[PDB]
Amino acid sequence: VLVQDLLHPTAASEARKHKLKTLVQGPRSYFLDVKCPGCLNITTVFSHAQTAVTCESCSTILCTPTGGKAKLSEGTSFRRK
Amino acid sequence: GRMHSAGKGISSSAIPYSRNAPAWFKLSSESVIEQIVKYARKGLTPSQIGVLLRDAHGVTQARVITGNKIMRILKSNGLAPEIPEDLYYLIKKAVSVRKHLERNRKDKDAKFRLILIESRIHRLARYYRTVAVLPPNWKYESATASALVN
Amino acid sequence: AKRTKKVGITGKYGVRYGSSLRRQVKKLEIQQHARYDCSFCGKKTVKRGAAGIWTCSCCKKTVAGGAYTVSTAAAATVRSTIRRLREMVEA
Amino acid sequence: AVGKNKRLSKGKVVDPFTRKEWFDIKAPSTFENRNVGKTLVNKSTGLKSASDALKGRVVEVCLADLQGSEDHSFRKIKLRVDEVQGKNLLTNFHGMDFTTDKLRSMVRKWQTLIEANVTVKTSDDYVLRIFAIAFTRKQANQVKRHSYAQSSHIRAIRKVISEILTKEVQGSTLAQLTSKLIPEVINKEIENATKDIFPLQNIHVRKVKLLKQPKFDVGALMALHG
Amino acid sequence: PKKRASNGRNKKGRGHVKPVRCVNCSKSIPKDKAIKRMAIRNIVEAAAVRDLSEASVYPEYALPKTYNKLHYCVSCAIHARIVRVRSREDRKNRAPP
Amino acid sequence: SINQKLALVIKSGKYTLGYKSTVKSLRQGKSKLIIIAANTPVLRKSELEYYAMLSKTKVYYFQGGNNELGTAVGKLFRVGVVSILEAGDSDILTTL
Amino acid sequence: SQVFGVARIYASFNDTFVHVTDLSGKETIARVTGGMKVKADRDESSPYAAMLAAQDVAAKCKEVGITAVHVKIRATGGTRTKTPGPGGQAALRALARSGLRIGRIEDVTPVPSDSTRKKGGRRGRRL
Amino acid sequence: MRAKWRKKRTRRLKRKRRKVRARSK
RNA sequence: AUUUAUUGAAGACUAACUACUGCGAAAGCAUUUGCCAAGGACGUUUUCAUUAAUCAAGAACGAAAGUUAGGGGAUCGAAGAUGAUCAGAUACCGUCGUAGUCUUAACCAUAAACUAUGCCGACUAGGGAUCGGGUGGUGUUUUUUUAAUGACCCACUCGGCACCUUACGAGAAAUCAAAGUCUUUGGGUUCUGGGGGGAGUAUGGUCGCAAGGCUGAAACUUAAAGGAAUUGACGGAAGGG
Repeated sequence: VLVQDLLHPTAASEARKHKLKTLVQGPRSYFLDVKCPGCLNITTVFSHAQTAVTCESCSTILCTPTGGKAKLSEGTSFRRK
Repeated sequence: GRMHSAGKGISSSAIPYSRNAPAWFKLSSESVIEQIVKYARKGLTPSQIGVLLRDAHGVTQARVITGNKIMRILKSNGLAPEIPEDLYYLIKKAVSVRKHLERNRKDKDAKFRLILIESRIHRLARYYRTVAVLPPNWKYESATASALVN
Repeated sequence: AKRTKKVGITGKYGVRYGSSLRRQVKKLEIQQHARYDCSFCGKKTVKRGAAGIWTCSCCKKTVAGGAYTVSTAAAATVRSTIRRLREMVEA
Repeated sequence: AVGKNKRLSKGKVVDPFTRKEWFDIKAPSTFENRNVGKTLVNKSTGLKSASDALKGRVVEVCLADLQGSEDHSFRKIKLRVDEVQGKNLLTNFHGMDFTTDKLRSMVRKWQTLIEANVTVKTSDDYVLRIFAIAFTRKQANQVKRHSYAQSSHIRAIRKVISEILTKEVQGSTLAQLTSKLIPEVINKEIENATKDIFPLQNIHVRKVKLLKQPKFDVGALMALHG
Repeated sequence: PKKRASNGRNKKGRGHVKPVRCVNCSKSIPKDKAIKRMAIRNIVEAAAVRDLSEASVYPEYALPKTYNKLHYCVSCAIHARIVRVRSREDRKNRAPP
Repeated sequence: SINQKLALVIKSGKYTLGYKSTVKSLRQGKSKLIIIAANTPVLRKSELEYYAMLSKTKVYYFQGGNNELGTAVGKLFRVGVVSILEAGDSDILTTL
Repeated sequence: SQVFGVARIYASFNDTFVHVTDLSGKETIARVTGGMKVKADRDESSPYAAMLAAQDVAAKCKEVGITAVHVKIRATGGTRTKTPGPGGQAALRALARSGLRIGRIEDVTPVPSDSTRKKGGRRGRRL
Repeated sequence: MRAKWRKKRTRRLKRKRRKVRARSK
């Protein structure tokens, strides 16, 4: 294409690209508030975690890790941030 | 471009534009610092410490949460290791491949790979000995390294 | 310093007996005079006394083995195959 | 070539059919077609004992012959000569095997073959080497052309197959094994085991070989021919 | 000059392929380079089919086939007319009719 | 793994090496854990088992020899036995 | 009902053997080959000679009393050509048309996994 | 001639030169 | 004998699946299972911080053949023996067959070792397929109809092995997504070539047990050799008449 507004692209294109190709690289991950049942102990958790995190109570494990994101256990109240 | 192979992979991180983080975490610099020293006090490395802090506490990265980075913090609170972390892992992997060789003398692929590992060792050691985190007269030698890993 | 290029322990044999035979003896002479590791104490105090008598001065033990080395490869294969069949029969 | 031979005798007829007698071979209780064929042997002089000279034998016959059907056509059973009782002699199992044309038919490319083997003992003192063949398959709704597996899938499929084989035969005696290979329950056990790995069609069983038997046990063999 | 783009074979990112032997001449030729075909042929060859059907003890008989892959060298392929030489414009038809 | 937990005690906790100092500590009850190499005299091995039986201490056998165990603790000699007197920081006594 | 033999044809290039035997196999009946029929070393593999041998063994086995046969076709295989000669189809058609009853046609050619070595040099047979 | 056989002719020739020159010394 | 049937032993090999498919620095790597360490890509709001690129000297690995000593030694088979065919045939073709082919320890250091295309970085036409990781879609199918997971479908992405079409551009042409961004000549570095032969020969070092490898001329001779295409002629090359 001869011309295009590279200084002001569309949200859909910059969401489509790799995160190292946008006009200013920024992460496509996120954080999340999560709570296992029982005690509240409202805990922050990372998307691509690499760990098996729990609450201070005991082994009440929240997010088992995987090569990309972390797979959360079934009974977990979680929420974007 | 990724010296000891022919791959041109770019699997890296992308630290955001927000140099003052993160608008929801309102705890204190002293709290993350005591947490850092607690993890370093059970004997963890700065990489694993930042990993843990990130994926368990609200810590984007210590350099913006605190005013500085984790290795600086550990050097200042007295948990400054004898040598750098990455050099330590290269020496560990070196002695591992070495013992593999000594028990299995025909893994020529592993002899080659050991050569490349030790080349990398020597290069990072040269950088450290020029910028004074290590002293000159330091040198990788094999049995002393097998001892130094602890 | 470094005295000899390639005769090593077979420079006591001088110019005699032919280079090839001096080369073959060299391999085994190194092997038989060397110190080895005692399995019982871990120390480097094992030496040959006589053909297939390998004794450790520190821990005062003696093990039977090859005439020129302390573990011959033939006997190594036998150890492994004995271990296989011994585990299998009690199982 | 009729007149080419340079020597017929470097050393310096009667018809064997009149000298030979017929015999009639039967299957075990585990196959509905008992009567399967006949065979020949020289007349039992006191010098030879044709009974034992005939004992040293085996016969391959098709499982379609042995089950009246046409779906069992592609599997053949070798039955060994183990007992002779007065001109209605009997056999017992020696080994299953497919027909090479069926085997060569299911194998084709742009799919993935998988094969497992087990060297396991049975409950009744035999020791058998069984094999198992499995293929991958294009799903319905799939559009790619080949449907190749990913080899970690293959070690897992191999493991679950092999443990099913060992599990079954360790507890199933020889006759029980024969009785459970005619319906091919093993194939449905495999497919219900493996549908969380790969779709995996063509899951038939494959040959099975007595590697060293026990003592004869004439009572058990006659128990089979009750 | 380079007569072809794949040099008469199929090797990219390998550097080596174990050989196969031909079937007419039995020349040791690589696998990717060979003239593999596939014979799937009724054993009766379609002439004796009627005779075997009538002489069968059982009708509706499947009548199986010989299955076998055929590895050919370039020479024996070209000689037996399996493949044949093609114009400088129609060498590139990588699919058959 | 196991060598890292032992290294944490070497850095943080305290310990004593060798047969004589170990059994001295074991008599006094001051020890918590003992590790014993596997190239070892079975008599000495069994004797420590008896001593730790009396003291009710725990015992662990190292997949290695005196030389290997010595490299683990960070010393440069043969160590057939090591006595943990207290760890402070590590979960060594808790795990395994 | 039907007495059964087995047909065992072996259609190698340069010779097409036929012989009939019991279901077990050790009881052999009437081995005949193409070369038994003709003179010339070339027509040993001729399908005419093959059908000649097929008809005589059909006659012999009928006068011994067989009725049907289960067929096993074979070729050289192993290291060599793995595909049959023309005498195969010829002999099987001939005995079929002879009137002996037919069942269970099957190929049992040795189709080896990972053979030793096929002869005739690396460069090949430079005919 | 063929380049390979040119190598073979020279090598056989060369080893003959070696041996004769060995004879004088 | 050939053949068929039941076993046995020995060694080698890893058919079919097997592909414009994977991995490896290259040579190379295909039955299963277990152990040993290694590696790429991906994911990362982890860590250190310019540690990097290419490299004379120098080292590691290096198909086959070959050498040294043990084992092993079935097929195949340099040498060698015989059958022939031939004018001759110690060449093709056939039947034997030693060295070898496998392995252990140590050497050899070449190959059309080729993608005949150095390595690192950037920018530039489209399109589809595919391998590995990742992201999203109440998507389909799967167990207990339906949770996960898995296997597919769709869309996107990063990294690969390559491909299809153009020809803006290049080239002597064949051709090429680089062999482009070069008389509008400059991103960084290494190695090599200067008409053909003589000649990778002689000599001298140097490495090797040897075979041989690395470096490596001169005299003398000659006006051509050589590359890619065009048209003809020819072919014990094919298709048609």
